[PDB]
Amino acid sequence: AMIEIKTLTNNDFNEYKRLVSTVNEEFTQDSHYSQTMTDTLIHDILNKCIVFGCYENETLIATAALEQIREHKSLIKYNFVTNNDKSINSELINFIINYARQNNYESLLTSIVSNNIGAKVFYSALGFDILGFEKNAIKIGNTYFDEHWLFYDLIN
Repeated sequence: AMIEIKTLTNNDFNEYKRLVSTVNEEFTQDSHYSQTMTDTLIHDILNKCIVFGCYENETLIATAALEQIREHKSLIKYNFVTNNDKSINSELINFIINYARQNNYESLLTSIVSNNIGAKVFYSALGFDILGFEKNAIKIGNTYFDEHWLFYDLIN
């Protein structure tokens, strides 16, 4: 597949919202329970949070956001990928690792629902290591999930 990775802005709202509502499942969350992307939320991330989109020709096929928590930490969030395609997502997360290294970030963290071994193996293969395990780390609708936290060492 032939993809361009673009920075998304407010002007991509329509397309972003179409992708995330159509994909529905976030790559690190559950196949049935994934957090919903409200209009306010979408606006807020597109308007420190940088959002990336993978395009094939005219079509937005995948996205992830790098959110800086303000000292600072950076988290990968809102990763929706058509068909959970790991070739596409590996190109996207490898890009995020380089973007972060270039902008002098210290680390990248990601959270994965605890029985999502597909996503954990995918991230391990990209060089992320286990940080830990948090109980009730995320609430999706009215349903809590435990999560693994992983990190990528950008210092070394």
